[PDB]
Amino acid sequence: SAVPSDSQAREKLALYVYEYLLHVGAQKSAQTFLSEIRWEKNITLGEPPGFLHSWWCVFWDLYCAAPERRETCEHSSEAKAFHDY
Amino acid sequence: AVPSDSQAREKLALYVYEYLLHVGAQKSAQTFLSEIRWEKNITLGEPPGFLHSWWCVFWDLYCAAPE
Amino acid sequence: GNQTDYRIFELNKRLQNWTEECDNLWWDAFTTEFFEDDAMLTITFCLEDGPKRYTIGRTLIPRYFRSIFEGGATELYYVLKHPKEAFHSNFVSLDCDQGSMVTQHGKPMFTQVCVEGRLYLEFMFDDMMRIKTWHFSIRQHRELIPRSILAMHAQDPQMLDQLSKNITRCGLSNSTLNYLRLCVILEPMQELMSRHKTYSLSPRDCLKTCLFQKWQRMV
Repeated sequence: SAVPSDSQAREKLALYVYEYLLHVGAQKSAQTFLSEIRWEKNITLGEPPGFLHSWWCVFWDLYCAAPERRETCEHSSEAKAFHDY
Repeated sequence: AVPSDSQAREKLALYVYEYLLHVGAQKSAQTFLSEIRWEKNITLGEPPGFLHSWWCVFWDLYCAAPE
Repeated sequence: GNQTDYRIFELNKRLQNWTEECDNLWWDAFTTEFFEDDAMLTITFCLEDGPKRYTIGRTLIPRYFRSIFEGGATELYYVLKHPKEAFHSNFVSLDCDQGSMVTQHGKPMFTQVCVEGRLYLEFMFDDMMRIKTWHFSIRQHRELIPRSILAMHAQDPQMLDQLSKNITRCGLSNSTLNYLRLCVILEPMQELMSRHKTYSLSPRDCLKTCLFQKWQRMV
């Protein structure tokens, strides 16, 4: 609902970075993070690689779209197609 | 196996290390780099890092996106 | 220009209430008071390689205003000299060739950057005369430094030609430049997100199925 507060966004980012650390193979850092920030709520996570990883990777893919860099850095074709067409 | 992933992952790892450094979890950052086994250089950023500024935009969008 | 001039006045007046503690909810309330739910904002400049144009929708608008402050500004206001008003069936245009976006920078180095350009606004012609479209084509800009701080660092040459440099590239701080660059690419993804929010699929499969679709819109 409504607009996320800065607190809510920081919390969602923290949990999704925890899930990222888990799926990237950083269990030690995952729990060191969980209490270096004093997390107290019950966790549940989705399939690997996780929310943050998947969305970030399609972002960086769309990053090499027709405007600016385009064909200068390796990139997908489906992304450039999502941009141009 | 898209050809932008091999550095999309690297950039996410670096921005996550920067995120952890700037959020106050120093040991988390050190353990993350030894668990990722990095020996590239480490160049600081200005707090808050890139991952944070990107997440603000992304999450405002994600919540605003309708069904 | 008795109806619309006043709206820009009220915009400035509210921007006088900003504090460092103003967060996402405050900027959302501000935007909601001055912008329609489907309003569109546009900045345009020249920079160093060629003309640039950035257009963002309503939800990305608050952070646009916030970006200017989080790059060093402590107050913001617009000056419109001789704007042209035009009433229409369903909206009111305000077109100002001599538009100025002025920002004061806080402690330290209390500098003022004045960005000149053409401001074009379309307001809706109803009780809450909110902005439907906002278009700022930036021409030149100035950065003015207090003659107080010139005397201070006047006998510190290596440092002080540092103050012959420039805070902003185009009148826009790096904060706003990077924000609008990120908007360019994250905003069209919003449809994918919706796909994600509804059908359960991978973000890459969402991207795939949307791209997959959009050739047929064209027929």
